[PDB]
Amino acid sequence: DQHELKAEMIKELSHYYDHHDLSLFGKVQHFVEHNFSESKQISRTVFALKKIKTFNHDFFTSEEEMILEPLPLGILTYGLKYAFAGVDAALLTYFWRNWNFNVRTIGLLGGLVGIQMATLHIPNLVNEVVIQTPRRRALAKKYISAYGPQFFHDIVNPKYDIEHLRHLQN
Amino acid sequence: YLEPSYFHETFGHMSQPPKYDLIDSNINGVEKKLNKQILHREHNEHKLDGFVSMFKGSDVAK
Amino acid sequence: ELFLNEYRKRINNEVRRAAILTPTSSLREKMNHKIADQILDLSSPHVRGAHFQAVRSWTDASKIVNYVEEKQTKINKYGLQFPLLGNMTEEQCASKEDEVYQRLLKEMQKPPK
Amino acid sequence: LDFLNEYPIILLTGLLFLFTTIFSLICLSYLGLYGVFILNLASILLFWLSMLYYFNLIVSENYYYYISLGKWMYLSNGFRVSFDLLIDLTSISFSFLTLTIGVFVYIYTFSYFRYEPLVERLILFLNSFMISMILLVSSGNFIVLFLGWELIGLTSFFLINFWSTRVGTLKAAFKAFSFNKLSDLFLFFAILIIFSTTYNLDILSFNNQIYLYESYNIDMFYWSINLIEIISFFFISCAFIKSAQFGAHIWLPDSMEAPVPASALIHSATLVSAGIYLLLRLSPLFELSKYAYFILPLIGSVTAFYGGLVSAFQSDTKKTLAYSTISHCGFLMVSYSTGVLEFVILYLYVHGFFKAATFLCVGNVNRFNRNIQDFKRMGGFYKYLPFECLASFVCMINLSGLPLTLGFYIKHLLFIGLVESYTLYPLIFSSLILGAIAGVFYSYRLFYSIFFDTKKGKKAIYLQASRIILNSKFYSNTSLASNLSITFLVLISYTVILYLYCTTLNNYYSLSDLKSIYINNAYSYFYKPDYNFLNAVSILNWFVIILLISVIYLNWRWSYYYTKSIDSLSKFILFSFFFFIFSKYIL
Amino acid sequence: AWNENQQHYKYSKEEIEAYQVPMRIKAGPCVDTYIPLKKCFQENPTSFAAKMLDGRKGKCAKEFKYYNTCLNHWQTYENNSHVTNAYWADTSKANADGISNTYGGSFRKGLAWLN
Amino acid sequence: YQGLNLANPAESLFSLNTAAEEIEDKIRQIRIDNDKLLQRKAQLE
Amino acid sequence: MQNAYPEITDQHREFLKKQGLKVYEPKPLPDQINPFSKTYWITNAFIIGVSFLARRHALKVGAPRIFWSGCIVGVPLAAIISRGKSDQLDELVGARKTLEQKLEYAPITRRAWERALATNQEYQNEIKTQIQDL
Amino acid sequence: TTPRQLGIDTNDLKGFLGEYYGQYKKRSGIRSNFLGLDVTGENSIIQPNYDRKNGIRDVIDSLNADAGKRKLINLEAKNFIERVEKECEQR
Amino acid sequence: FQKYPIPRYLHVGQWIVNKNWKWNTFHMFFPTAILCFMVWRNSMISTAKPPNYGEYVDPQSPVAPKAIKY
Repeated sequence: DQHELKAEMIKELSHYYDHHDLSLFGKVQHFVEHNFSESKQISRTVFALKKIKTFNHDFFTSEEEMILEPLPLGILTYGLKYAFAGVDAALLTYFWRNWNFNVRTIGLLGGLVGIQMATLHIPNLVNEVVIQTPRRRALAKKYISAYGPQFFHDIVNPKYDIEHLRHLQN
Repeated sequence: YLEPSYFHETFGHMSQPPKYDLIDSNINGVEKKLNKQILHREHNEHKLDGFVSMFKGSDVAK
Repeated sequence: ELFLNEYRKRINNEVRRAAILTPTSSLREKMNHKIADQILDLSSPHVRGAHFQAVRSWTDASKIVNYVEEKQTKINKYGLQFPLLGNMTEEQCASKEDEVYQRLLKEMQKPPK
Repeated sequence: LDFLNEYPIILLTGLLFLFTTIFSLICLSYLGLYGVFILNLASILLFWLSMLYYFNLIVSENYYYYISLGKWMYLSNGFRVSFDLLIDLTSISFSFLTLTIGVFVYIYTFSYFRYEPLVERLILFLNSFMISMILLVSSGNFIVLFLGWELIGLTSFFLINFWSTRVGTLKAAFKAFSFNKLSDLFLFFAILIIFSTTYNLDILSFNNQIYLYESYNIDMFYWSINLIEIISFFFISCAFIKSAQFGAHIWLPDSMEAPVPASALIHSATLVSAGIYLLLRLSPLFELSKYAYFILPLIGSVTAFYGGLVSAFQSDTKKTLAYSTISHCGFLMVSYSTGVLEFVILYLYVHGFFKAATFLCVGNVNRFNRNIQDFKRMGGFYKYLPFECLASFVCMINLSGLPLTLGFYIKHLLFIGLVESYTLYPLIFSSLILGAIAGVFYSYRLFYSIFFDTKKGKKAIYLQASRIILNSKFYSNTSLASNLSITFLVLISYTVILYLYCTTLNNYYSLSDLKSIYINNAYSYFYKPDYNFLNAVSILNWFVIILLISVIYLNWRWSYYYTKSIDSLSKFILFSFFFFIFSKYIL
Repeated sequence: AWNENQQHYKYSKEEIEAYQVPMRIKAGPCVDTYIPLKKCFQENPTSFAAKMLDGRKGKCAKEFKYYNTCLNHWQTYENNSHVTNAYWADTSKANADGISNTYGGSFRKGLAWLN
Repeated sequence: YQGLNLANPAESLFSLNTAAEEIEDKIRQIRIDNDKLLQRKAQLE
Repeated sequence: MQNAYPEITDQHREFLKKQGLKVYEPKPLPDQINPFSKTYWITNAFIIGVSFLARRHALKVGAPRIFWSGCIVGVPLAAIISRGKSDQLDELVGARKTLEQKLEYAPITRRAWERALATNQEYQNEIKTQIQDL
Repeated sequence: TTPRQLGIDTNDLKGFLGEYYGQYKKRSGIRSNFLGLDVTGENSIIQPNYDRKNGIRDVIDSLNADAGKRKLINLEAKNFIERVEKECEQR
Repeated sequence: FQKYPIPRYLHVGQWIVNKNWKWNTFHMFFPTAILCFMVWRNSMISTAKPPNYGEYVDPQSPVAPKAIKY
């Protein structure tokens, strides 16, 4: 099918638009990385809306698109990330200048890096859990009132017409 | 904060803090796996379509 | 000579009006229609302009005088030149008005060409 | 109100300003110091408010006005010219900048010359110069343009040579007088050629029918010269003399003995910008000219390099600012040679605002130093002029084009649209690159030497400005009005530059029509840049970074902190490397 | 159809004059997408600060998508960005494919960028 | 007096010529209208 | 004179006005700017009166009074210019002189034209009379 | 550094460039006098020269050649993508 | 600069303060405004302006630009 054809093109044109200039470490990293009853669950409707947004561009408005997409990150997370980077750089500078490389300091650096990665993962999860979920639930309620749960159920159905997703209208 | 293109040109592109919707956890199991595969193919096909349409559309509006 | 200079001044003022009234997105084409040719028709040799002297032969002077006289004959038969380009007595004004009225009646009752 | 949009009040307010200035000049005995100050302040404030209202309409919306005051003079047999004003985007761009800088310079000029015997004369001369420049940029025909050209030269001859009791200043004024006479000759000959060709003096009409005379020639005694070439040659010559390009620049450094408000007006917009205005006023003519295509980038780049390097070696503050102005005039010439008329306006506004503010700060410093303008006799002035220090820091970081400032963008835009098809392109590009990096040197030298060096000045200044009896809430080495003027000037400059950046540099193009039909692909590299261009601009970025490191960490003298300075440099290098690694690869 | 707006309408010359489209936009192929955006901005006035700080362009988000598509295509075709970037990355593969022998023949990467 | 009575004769000639052209255009229109009415009259008979 | 622009069709302008476009038309002068209106001369009289009173006050207090004097002569000196240039037949960008406006400087042609137009009017009216009587 | 692709807008060829060549195509400055005065535009100190081929003309020719080259590059890229599709579809 | 005496007979303007400057400012400002208002009112008769947004110039209208009949 045409899908298969597209896969063949990815075998030839991928490096023209996907690959970027990388160092030796970057190249190493790239090589490493390469029930019929609803029971009152409008989360299925929310996922159906996500799928419709993914397969169609002229469906939702700007407000609905922002509701269905995660919030843009902000000063808090960016400043925490760069403050973590600065603290780690200062610690490594001190270690190199004083020749203080032992297993204890190596373990401390590893633990600090892991803790900082977890703390950087925290804010996006907090935002998605707190702010986004009520708006998504309200949008799902409005759209099940407008259309009906069966339509979103068959949308969620994985073997449904992606062509109808692309060519579907409000 | 608002126009960082100087940093992109001078020092390159840095890593970005994680930002994901985590909205696909609503479905579970084989449904979840199938929809992951469908969305992945959709993203790859979208990038390919963007590239190919960009190369084709030169004759339009002449 | 002053009349040809006036022609050039009028076309320049028309160009200024077109510039003010029409945006540049279409001014060039509209101005290229019928206006550029008239601008180039009233240039340095054809129109004396700001020069000391217009170098004309006797035939060219005769043709310019004939053009002026043609304009005069056109405007005189309608009595358009009483205060601006003429001096008639009160008695001549009534006769001129009667003549122009009769001529205007005659022209109106003719069939179209 | 629709009545205001249909019938401008700019004319009324400008006439009020002009008539108040003239009547204050004539009736100066009735008005004391305070009377002249108050009357002209009211008139100038009303004018500024009206023009500020109309600025948005003319810039964003497609509003412009053609005003005729009446038939003026007979210039040929059966021909008469009228007094015409054209308030359009090109005119308002210069006039608003001139008026804003003039308003703030006017408020500052009372605090300057605080107890001088002739403050009124200086105020009225500044008003006359501003009026002449505004009349020049608002010209509707060539005769009004010539009148403004001759007026700005005459009124600048009186701001210079303000100290009329000295023949030394008379020589400096006479130099500029002679150069202005040459400019007037060139301009008047060009106007004569234009009138002999088209038999009109209206600028707008000239801008729309000159393309019909591209294939024409004129007969000089043994030469057949293209009409566009000769007209452009004369216009460019007079513009070069007014804008102080290389060679014809020598009158400008000698113009620095004028009082510092006059220097703030003259060197920031107004006079030095006049030539640029001409290039913007008659864009099609220079678009169709081979002489302009060859001479604008070469002379502009040479002037930029020359002014930038000479400025970085100056020790007189006013001389440093004057040579910086020469360099920026060269940069503006190159930016016009780019072919993008928006970049010229952005460069004009940014440079004018920040240069005027820097002149004001330098003037306060010079007044404190008792008329000694060389910072070899300054140092440690931060505690005596703190506002000057901080405002000067802001103004210099913006003016020098340092990264992450408003002045960075005009340099970047200039380098985006540079044409590489010139025969002398290597020299032009080398000159532009060498002149671009010179801002950091003179900015750092001026700021550090005036404010944060050792005490190199006379003991009298420091010791008399620090007596115990002077400790009070009223203590200050400047005036409150000067501080307020500089603060509001900086705020208004930021607001106006941000508005213009939004109008021109946004994805949605909002600027009004520039009445030019020559369009190139320069915005593409602004909209969709490619990899090699980004790398090329990164090269200059890293050159500037190296120069900053040099000016910060170089020890030219023995000190107790030399060893610690080397240690700090090493620490900074190591920390930058580790910070880059952490920010790019892990977390 | 990147140069086409929501309803496939071609604006007349008189309409272009009436809506006072700038000559810079007029010289490009994006007039039909620019005019509806300008109209939406006209009946939805917005300050310059909000225009700078709003990625979605506020109430004009529907037309701004078409304008973005048209502007991207216009500028990239104007400066050959797609071909230049294709040749910058893996110049040997692009030369073998013969993407554009006119540009490929004279293309030379700088020495500082990985030779 | 200078404004109103001492005018360039070329300007006056141009203005009067334009007036004469306008008069002739109006006469042409009146001629067309009269011919149309007479044709109506003829067709009725 | 001619049209100087390419022709346009009536269907096209009908379509244009259906699309929401409006034909540009010069606007009449407002009352304040009109030098022939009544509000213009009311403003002039107010100016003259206040100028005289303020001149008296300035003489009493010692202020200059030559500028208040220039307002008094300025009114009749500017009424001549405002009304004088409106009478001239020269055309700026503003509006186009009509045939009747030009005929103010041709009294003979004006009188004869009015008489001929009237006579043609009775001629047309009487022909309409017979065509109705048929 | 590599030189850039700089020129006029290829969508505006009938604009700035078109008028310049149209002026030479229409030798309007040497037409007969409208009054029939036995004079032409060539009888003046400032006169038209429609066979000059100098001055800014070399710059105009260079701009036209650059625009043609950019259009050719775009067409070659489009043909390349078409060839890739028809080659991959065969398999 | 330190102040120094100026001769009484000279009508020069060094260090002059008029005590009645408020009334003089009033009586120089307001008539100036009136004169400028009259000049502006006269000049608005001869002021041009492009058509507003949403308006187009009919090429066959009398206000449209014209050519010359020879």
